[PDB]
Amino acid sequence: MRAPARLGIPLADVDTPALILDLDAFERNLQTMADWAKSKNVRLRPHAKSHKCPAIAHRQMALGAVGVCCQKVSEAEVMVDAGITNVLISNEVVGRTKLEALAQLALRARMGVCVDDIRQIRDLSEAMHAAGATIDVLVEINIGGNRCGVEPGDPAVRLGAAVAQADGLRFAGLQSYDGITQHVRDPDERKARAARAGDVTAQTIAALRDIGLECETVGGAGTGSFAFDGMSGVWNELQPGSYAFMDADYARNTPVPKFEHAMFVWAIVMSRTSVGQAVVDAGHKVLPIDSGMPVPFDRPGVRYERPSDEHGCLVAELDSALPDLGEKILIVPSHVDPTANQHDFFIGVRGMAGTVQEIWPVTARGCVF
Amino acid sequence: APARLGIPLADVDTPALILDLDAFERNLQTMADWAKSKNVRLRPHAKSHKCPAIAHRQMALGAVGVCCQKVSEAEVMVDAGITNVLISNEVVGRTKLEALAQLALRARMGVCVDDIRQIRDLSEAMHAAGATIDVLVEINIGGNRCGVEPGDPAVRLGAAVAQADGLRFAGLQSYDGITQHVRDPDERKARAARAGDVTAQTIAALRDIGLECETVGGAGTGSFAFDGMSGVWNELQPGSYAFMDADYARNTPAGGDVPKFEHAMFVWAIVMSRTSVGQAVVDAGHKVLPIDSGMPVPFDRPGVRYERPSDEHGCLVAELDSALPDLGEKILIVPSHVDPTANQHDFFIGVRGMAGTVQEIWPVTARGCVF
Repeated sequence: MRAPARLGIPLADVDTPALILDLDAFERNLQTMADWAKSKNVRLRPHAKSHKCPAIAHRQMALGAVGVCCQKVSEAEVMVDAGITNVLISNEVVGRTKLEALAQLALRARMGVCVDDIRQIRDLSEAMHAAGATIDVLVEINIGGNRCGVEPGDPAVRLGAAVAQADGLRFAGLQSYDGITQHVRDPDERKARAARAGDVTAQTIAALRDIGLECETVGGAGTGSFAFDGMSGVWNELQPGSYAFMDADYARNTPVPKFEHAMFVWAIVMSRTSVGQAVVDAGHKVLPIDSGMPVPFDRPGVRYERPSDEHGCLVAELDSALPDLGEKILIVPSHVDPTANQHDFFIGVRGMAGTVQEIWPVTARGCVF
Repeated sequence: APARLGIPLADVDTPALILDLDAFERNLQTMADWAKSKNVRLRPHAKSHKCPAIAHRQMALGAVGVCCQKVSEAEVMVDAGITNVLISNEVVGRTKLEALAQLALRARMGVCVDDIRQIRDLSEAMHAAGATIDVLVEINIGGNRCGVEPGDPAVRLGAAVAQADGLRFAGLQSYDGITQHVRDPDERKARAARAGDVTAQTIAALRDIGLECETVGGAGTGSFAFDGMSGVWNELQPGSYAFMDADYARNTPAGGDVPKFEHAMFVWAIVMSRTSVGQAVVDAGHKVLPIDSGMPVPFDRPGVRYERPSDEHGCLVAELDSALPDLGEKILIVPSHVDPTANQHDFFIGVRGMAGTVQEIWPVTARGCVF
């Protein structure tokens, strides 16, 4: 898979569409976050689902992250293979081969996984037993996401018991994350919903303490809740992922530290037929639209709309705001995570307040198993 | 790759991209037979699968070539030996045109233009490499994306192509993506007839300056029967027809003169959380089932919907718990949209006897080809 850049060339010669990382903004975002974590004596475990890029995992580990999160065994394999020593699979795993593969991972790095069912505890036990390996296990409670996780309270307690009492499974604490909280616009709404999850998570921590189980890790938090979760004295290992790059969806939140746009799709105008519209070579195959529309970076009046597989329409009231034929433009993605998954490389660029100084493979793209 | 030849579907890893080889072959045969029956050429779109193996079966049933949206897609199809390839799109950027020039030397290539500048730069690149390319002039018929206005502006670009070196004027690209998912079939055919008329006027006004259209390219899975029988289009470009998705399943079907296609493409997913009653969570989220076109639909399993996807999770919901599959059971999901779905997987898992065991594993070799 050939990259659309070489070290040293300016931005203007990077082929399109590419995934651009403003290395200056990116490193300030990483620094901003790592400092704030330490300043509240909570651990940092950045989500690698955001970027699927070992280079960036390494950059996060250099600023004192305890490890990274992954969603799937194959992501964790890739991160381990690149010398990431501490990986939490912030998710449940079900399937004979996935668990067998997960054991083999436990032998070669400090692995974590989550469980929300006794059935998973059982199957995770035997697999680590057969391979003679041990894995830290979180119990995942459903605090409002209504995705995975057992009801908070007694149901989490019993699973916590089953994890301590089962072979190869060291009970390591709770996973407690609500995707819905992360993008609540008003920050009193966002704090209040975070505070309520905190109370529910505190009750489960307390009910486990009553049967002689401490929580080494109270895991969770996203880019929208980490500040309240970090401050609650309930969570101690924050898992934000979007914070390093930012997207248009997070831009809509009202704000605790602030993050800079550091991830962009770089697109050429390839049709300019009428006034009031320019079409770029970046459509929803490189700018997924699960979270509304991407936004042209620092170019007011100009919106991106009506994308196809391989086209985006730039539209504005003022003809010269839109780029002409042959001109390239930076586009803010609508959602960091699915956008990283649509590119084989991050093109790291310095000077953008620009020249290519890094080419990092998105090695984890395709690790869905 | 999540499978091996000989294993049953049950043992395939999740989430996987399953091709029902039986329904797929029926879809290819139906479309191939129909284009022959209406005396039009078929140039199936490869943007839909990015899978050279599928392109070969299309060529094998008498396709004149394939369509690609990007030069790097075209490059992949040529290296696998599909040697007649139209870029149903404009191309801008010296680097892309130089690579296109090098493709032209080794295959019957085509590209579209809507601007004198693309004509300028494409001639120069084709000249420099000593190659030739067939060029379609693209007209906006309702898409409101690329292409110039019908009639005179097309005529002008036609004239420029003839004049320019390495550029053979090959005719018109006339396609509207909105037309394909107009739900009412009478509404759909009327939209395609209005596009027929304005495309016919552009053909006649090009005839008045000594320019014939060898190709009148266009049509999708929604419009190909109307466009094909119009006597205006002669090279249909459907792509989704071989696979099918939930978006096309929502189209109210037209009469017996328009052929039907079966679901042949699915996402194979395991329930990896079954915590509550009336919900099961699978390991196929929107990173393997894109939702640009709306919600994927669990295959032939009524009362069960797929909703509220994250990255790596989908929620199956039912009002009757027993209808849902249980923890560790695997399920087939029809994608909402063929094209971006294919782009989220590295392999098609061909599976025979689903009406099943694995017989083919076809790499999605054009994934990544965006340049």
